[PDB]
Amino acid sequence: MKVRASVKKRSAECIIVRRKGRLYVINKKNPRFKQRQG
Amino acid sequence: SGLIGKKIGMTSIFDENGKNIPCTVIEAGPCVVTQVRTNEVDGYEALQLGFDDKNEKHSTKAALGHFKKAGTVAKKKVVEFQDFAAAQALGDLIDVSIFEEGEFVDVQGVSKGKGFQGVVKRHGFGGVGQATHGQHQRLRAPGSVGASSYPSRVFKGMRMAGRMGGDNVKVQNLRVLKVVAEKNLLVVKGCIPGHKNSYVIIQK
Amino acid sequence: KRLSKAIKMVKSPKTGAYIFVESIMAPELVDEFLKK
Amino acid sequence: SRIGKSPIVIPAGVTVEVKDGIITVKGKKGQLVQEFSDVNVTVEGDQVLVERSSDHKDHRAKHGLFRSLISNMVVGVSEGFTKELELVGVGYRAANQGNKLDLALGYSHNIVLEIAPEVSLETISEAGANPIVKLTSFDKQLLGQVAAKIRGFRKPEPYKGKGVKFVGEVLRRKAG
Amino acid sequence: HVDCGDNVIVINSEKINLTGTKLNDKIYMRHTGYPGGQRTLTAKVLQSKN
Amino acid sequence: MVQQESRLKVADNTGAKEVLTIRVLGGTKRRYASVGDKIVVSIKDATPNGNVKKGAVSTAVVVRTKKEVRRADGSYIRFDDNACVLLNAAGEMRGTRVFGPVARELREKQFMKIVSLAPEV
RNA sequence: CCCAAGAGUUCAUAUCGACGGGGGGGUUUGGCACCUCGAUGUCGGCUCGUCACAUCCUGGGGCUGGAGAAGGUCCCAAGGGUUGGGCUGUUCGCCCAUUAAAGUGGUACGCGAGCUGGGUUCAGAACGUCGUGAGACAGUUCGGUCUCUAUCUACUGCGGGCG
RNA sequence: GUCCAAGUCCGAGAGGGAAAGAACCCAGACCAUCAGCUAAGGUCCCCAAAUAUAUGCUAAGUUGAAAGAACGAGGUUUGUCUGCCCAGACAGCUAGGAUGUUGGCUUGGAAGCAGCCCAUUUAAAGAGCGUAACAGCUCACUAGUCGAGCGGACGAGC
Repeated sequence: MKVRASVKKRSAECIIVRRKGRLYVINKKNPRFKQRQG
Repeated sequence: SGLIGKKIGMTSIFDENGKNIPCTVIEAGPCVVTQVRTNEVDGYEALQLGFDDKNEKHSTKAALGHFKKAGTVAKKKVVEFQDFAAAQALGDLIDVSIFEEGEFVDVQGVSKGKGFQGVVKRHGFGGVGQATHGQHQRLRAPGSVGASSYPSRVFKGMRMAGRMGGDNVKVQNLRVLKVVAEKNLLVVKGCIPGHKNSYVIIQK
Repeated sequence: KRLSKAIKMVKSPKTGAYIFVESIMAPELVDEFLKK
Repeated sequence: SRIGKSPIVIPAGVTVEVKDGIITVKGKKGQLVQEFSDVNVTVEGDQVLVERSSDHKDHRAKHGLFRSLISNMVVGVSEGFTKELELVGVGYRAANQGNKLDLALGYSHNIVLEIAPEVSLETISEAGANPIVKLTSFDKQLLGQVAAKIRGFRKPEPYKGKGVKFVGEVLRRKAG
Repeated sequence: HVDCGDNVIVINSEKINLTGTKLNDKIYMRHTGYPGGQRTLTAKVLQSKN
Repeated sequence: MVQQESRLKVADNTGAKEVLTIRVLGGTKRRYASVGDKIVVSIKDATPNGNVKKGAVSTAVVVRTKKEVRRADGSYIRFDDNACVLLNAAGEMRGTRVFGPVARELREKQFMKIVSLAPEV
């Protein structure tokens, strides 16, 4: 999981979600596309 | 689950399987229950044990009246234990039998006082420099006690020279070897704080 | 020999759900840790 | 809103009562309780009408949340949910002694679990295939929690595939 | 300059409440005086004892 | 009790007489090395025929110490000179002879090769 | 940190990333000259510590161009620990042997009414070079006095009075 | 910081406010008084005066002193334009997804997917993954289900 200041969908199956007031990019099929910090 | 004893001396025995073992003799005489503090009048469950009886001359009228509600009379060492194993009432006696062979105890005692000791013997500081390479008068000096204008004060807790003395220390699980009950012996393995003929609190 | 981890659930009074309490014990001492 | 404006018609045989904040559902598999706070739920006798008062970004979600919770409790205590785990790998063993599961994985010990009396527990390890454990309960939340804390004992590796997985539920695999 | 007024007896202090998430996000600082001795409590922990 | 900058006598037929201690292996800030402890040494005599050269760096074990060392039974051993035996790159002794007696504490540390060819133990 | 031409067998973001841009910190060299020239003692080392985390080890995880073991990168975390020598006045640096590791910094580049004076800026002498000369050198070498009885506060200990 | 020009203030200036600040805001102190009205700034308590009224926003303790970026986001309120819609809007579920043809050039191999360049049946069919090339999965599209909103662009406030 990488920490970036500007998260964006690195694919078409990624999902942007908000956990505890923090943006995450989750992709269960390709777990190397995980980001946070919004 | 608790007793009072007197440190007799120190010797060395041999285990049943070779090796030598240093040991300390604790004449843990029969203690007597003086007052049982319950959870209704005081606020916690405990009971006092008295160890060594006094005379009718040195004792106070208050102490005489306090121990008259009990069996044996005014004691030299009275200390309050907590969380015993068997529910017992006033006047009962506990000689040595509360300990077994192979158990662990937490002897507590008052160390012997060293008096006013410097930092080298109290905290373990080492010198200021060498002994001859220009050393003038600071062979046993503390050195510096703080920094410059920030914070412009000596921090609380700075290790300096003071009365080393003897406080209460626990020995943390000494192993019991001999629990002879006829003559109160309680031979344990290890050291014990304090000089000879000093009172110690043996917590089981 | 070999130890045995016994995981038993209980109704915690701090919330009301089903928590999990595991502990490494002897293979023949798991019966006394599951009845309590 | 859209999922909350739907009826919760009951498969007759199960009753639902409401209290001062607590809703209870009694069927053929034990009572189930739930606590609602910002929704008005009324049982007419056949359908259960749950509605909201304001649209303030929180009640609009609590409406559907409590509707789905009540529907789940019903389609539970009435019928009940069930799930299946499957142990994949060499030397993996699973045994059942009632409400007590015994798992033998590649660890240096075994794992015995005293599953709560509110969840059934069956096992199938017939000859050589992968041992299949099956749980069944009326509480879907507790069922899923038990299944999760059983699966967490050994996560499915991506290279081979060994691990406590569900039946079906294809895994992400790599080359290695 | 005179101690006028009354004596107040609050009789339900255990039943007081805070508005937002202050019971979980209110901190009390209790520096002791020793280097590195700044202790921080919480509104939830402080009401657990007295 | 042998530490850095300590001169020892090599007791074997490997081809050295006197050696100098460089390090006491077995942890950070380790002070001394009694019998049975491993040390790093540098040869300083290198007998003419020899099998080792003067200036090489090797590893050895302390065999005899002048400091009285205590056992579990309560007894003590105290030799008259600080001696050591060189070791191979692995945990093995180089050579086939050992001069003078050795300590029994060298047996609890699996130095059977060194203890099985000494005059006295 | 932002964009991503590429490099990565193909695949920008496992890993690195040019051409450009936006900020945080005040530990380096600077800019200003604002308090001190009826004196704020300057480098290095010793003793004593204390603080921040921008974490070297131990602790918990995500991804992998992760078969396992060893790795690479990122995230959370300051409780404890973080070696001894050769050379040099050295900070720094190189080397030798270990260790789980041999962290980065601040506190008047911490600390000289705590220590040393090895270096630097005192008076002597000599070398290279400049100057006709007296003399000088961010050139080198040998030698060369470090003052004070603790009042207030700040610390480490021990007592008397009163409540 | 420094050097000029047009003003004000300190210098040589008391008093009130910003918690404490020579210059910032108000305001130019002849004395005395246990009198009143106001400026800046404020009216829950420390500390004089509104726990005053009317309307809306914020959920971050943002904020209640001053002061922040390139670049992200399905936080929320609000104005205009704007397409799809009971002849059935978006999502979900089920099924179909062809033929000339494996289009032509090149390539040992290019068959919709190394690179370049229409027709027929229909409710509809287009000359991403992967395979040495095929194959196969998926997508564009259409058919049935429930039946009411589904979205974009330009702004403005927090």
